Amino acid sequence: IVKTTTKQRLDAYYDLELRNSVMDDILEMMPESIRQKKARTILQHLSEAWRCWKAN
RNA sequence: ACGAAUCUCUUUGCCUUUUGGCUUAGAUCAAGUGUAGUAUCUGUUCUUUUCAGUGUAACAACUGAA
Repeated sequence: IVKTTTKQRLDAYYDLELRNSVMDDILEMMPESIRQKKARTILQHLSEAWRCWKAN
C-alpha cells in the first residue's frame, strides 16, 4: 500500500525530502568516521535556521 | 646506569540522546479580598576608657561629667 502524495500530506513530504537532501550533501563533505549523532545534530541546526529565517 | 615487566598519578587523544520531524511561534487560555498575630533568612551598627542614678534573677540596656 504505497500512498500517493495529496493535498493533506504534501508539506510533510516536502519536509522529509529536504532533510534527506541535506544529510546527503553534508555527509558527502565531511572526512569520514562518525555521523549518526552528528547526523541528528546537523538537522537541528537546519530547522533552527529556518525558524530564524521566518522571524527575520 | 641500563634492556625491562606490574600497580598508582597528571596530560594529550577518544568521547557518551550533543533535544525525534512537520504547519498559521501549529492554536488558545491563566494572579481573590479584609481584620488580628507569630515564625524564619539576609543586610547595617557594637565586645572599647572610670565612677553616680534608672534598670535586670544576674547581666545587658539607658541616663550624666574627666
